[PDB]
Amino acid sequence: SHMTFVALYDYESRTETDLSFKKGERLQIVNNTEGDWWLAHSLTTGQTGYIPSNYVAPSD
Amino acid sequence: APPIPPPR
Repeated sequence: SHMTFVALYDYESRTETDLSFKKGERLQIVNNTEGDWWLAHSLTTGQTGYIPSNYVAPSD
Repeated sequence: APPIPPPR
């Protein structure tokens, strides 16, 4: 079970409830990793929103 | 960068 991920690519929000993030940011799961859109909190920027699961990998 | 998954 993984709850901390690292952005592989820059992501710009496409709807307001998305989280924008830059490559290399650490992103903390708020609830769970079910489905394709995960509610996450950036440990870099402090912002919270949905992230696309294919843009991140476990912080290894 | 890949296309997004199916949107909410």
